Amino acid sequence: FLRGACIKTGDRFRVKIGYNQELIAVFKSLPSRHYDSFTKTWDFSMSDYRALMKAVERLSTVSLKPL
Repeated sequence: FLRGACIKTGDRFRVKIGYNQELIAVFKSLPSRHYDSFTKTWDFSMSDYRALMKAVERLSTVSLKPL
């Protein structure tokens, strides 16, 4: 099951799938974190990449494709 949201962009719209509680907790632990409230997307410095991937490997409810 997935919960997501439609995001209006002019006369088009995007469909964005939401995060979960665990993941957001990881996100807020990272010093370079940025949330885009328009796109509903989190981004980070590459300086936080290894830390993110390391925290997520410990979460049984999240799996992320490495860049």
